[PDB]
Amino acid sequence: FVEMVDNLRGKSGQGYYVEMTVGSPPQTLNILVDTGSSNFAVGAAPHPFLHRYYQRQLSSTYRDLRKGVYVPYTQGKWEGELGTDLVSIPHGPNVTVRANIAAITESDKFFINGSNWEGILGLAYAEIARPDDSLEPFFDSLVKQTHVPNLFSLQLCGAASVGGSMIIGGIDHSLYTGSLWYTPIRREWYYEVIIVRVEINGQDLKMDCKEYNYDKSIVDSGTTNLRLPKKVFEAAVKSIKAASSTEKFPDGFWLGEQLVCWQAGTTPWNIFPVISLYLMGEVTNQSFRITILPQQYLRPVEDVATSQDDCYKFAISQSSTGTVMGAVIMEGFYVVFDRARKRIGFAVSACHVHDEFRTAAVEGPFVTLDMEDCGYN
Ligand SMILES: Nc1ncccc1NCc1cccc(-c2ccc3cc[nH]c3c2)c1
Repeated sequence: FVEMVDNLRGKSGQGYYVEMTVGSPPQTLNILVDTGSSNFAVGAAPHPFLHRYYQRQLSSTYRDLRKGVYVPYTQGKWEGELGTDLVSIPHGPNVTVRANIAAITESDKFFINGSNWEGILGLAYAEIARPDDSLEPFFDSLVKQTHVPNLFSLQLCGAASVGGSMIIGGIDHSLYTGSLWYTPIRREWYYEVIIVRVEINGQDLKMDCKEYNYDKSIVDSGTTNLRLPKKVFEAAVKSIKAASSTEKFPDGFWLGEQLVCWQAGTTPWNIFPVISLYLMGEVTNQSFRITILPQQYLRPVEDVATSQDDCYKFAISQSSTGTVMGAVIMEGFYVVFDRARKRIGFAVSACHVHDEFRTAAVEGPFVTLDMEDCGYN
């Protein structure tokens, strides 16, 4: 799958995108890769932030579905017109499929001024598709119409410009070290998993594990942060804060309201502890654990126009909707979305940022009892 290695690009904090073509003749677009949504939606009018947009009028193969979509979210939205057309991935499998496309005709706070992408590829399942679950997501159409195996894998690197690989239809062993360990996909809507234990340097919050997954935990390449429920977030930073004394810095920093700054290269990684999540394993009472470094959750902030220093944002935050294993998590690992077997694979990424000290790890088996009690119902 060397064809596909390095087929993702991005800017720090602006997500990862892949090149796609739509219509006949093919229109090239850059498309955000999003495992936390299930719509394929592309800019189709000259919004000023956009380099490119889908021009349905230039496509023999376009077909109007004569139905609209309206996708609200916090302080923004997009809406568009549904049709279908022929879609392909130049640096992906050598196939063309007819997929649903939401032609985005209006949006607020969706596209990013200065970004190099023009749409979004929702890689999650039908259940959370808009307007409803009869709108077949792209990957379901791909698997259904070709001989591409029902899985994909992501290696998100990054360290302005980020980069990565999306392997469609398989796994590439050059992208990771050691062994893949798999957690079950609890239900096919989001890529929902179950966290059964969290340790913040070697010490668990010793809280009810039902709290780590209230009301969801998910794997989501379209979120930057590790995002933890309040109740867990509280305990979480309470522990990282106390871990990171002999260090010294504010109160709003931890609430992601104010960035922290050191002088070029003076960042003390090591007063911050590693963070380990234990995921339900494939076998009864068996777990495994993934361990991320401060460099994963302390991410460089790009355009600090009022500074020329070494400034980071704390990449953890609270949620009403559950745990979100965003890019902070994913960038330390090769992640296999093994849809065929309803499970997600984690291995140490061949491209993650380590040092000669500590390193992102994937380790098991551990013995963990009553893991199924950690799921919220
Ligand atoms: N992945 C995801 N998680 C939670 C809510 C929505 C969601 N995806 C749909 C969505 C909606 C609005 C904005 C974005 C989005 C815009 C820009 C960027 C840059 C990096 N990631 C994003 C996500 C995604």
